[PDB]
Amino acid sequence: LHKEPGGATLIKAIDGDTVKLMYKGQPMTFRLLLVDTPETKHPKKGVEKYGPEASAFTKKMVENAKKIEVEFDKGQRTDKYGRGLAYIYADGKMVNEALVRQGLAKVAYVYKPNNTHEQHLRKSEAQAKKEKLNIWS
Ligand SMILES: Cc1cn([C@H]2C[C@H](OP(=O)(O)O)[C@@H](COP(=O)(O)O)O2)c(=O)[nH]c1=O
Ligand SMILES: [Ca+2]
Repeated sequence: LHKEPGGATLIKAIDGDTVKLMYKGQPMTFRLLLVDTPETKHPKKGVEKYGPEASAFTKKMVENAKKIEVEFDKGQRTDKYGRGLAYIYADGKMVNEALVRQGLAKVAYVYKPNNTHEQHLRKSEAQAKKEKLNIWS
């Protein structure tokens, strides 16, 4: 994979795994690859436990970053909702992994070929589960 040249700027973090960014001068909604943070918006699931916590975590991490970078995987770059599918980095730390390492997201929606960081993220999930962190508490 390679990060896209430069970085994006934050417009609005919507919840733990979805953020709107100004990416190449276009406002874009991005959904984080290979993770799921708990739901806070859609009424069918309601506000899931650790949903508020995952949102605050993502928001702080992207708001305090000097540099936000976007890395696409090898397959499709947008999902069926028109959301960009990427690994997002806040000063070179992957948000997707940070969330999983905190037990604030589960590794989910693994669709080949978009699975380059799947084993890295599953190792972080394993560590959060053996530490009983948050979702795994
Ligand atoms: C992360 C990811 C989600 N999605 C879809 C799967 C789910 O579709 P359905 O809504 O039809 O269940 C939804 C999960 O996103 P949310 O967690 O934002 O709801 O987004 C993809 O299509 N590809 C991806 O790589
Ligand atoms: Ca989610």
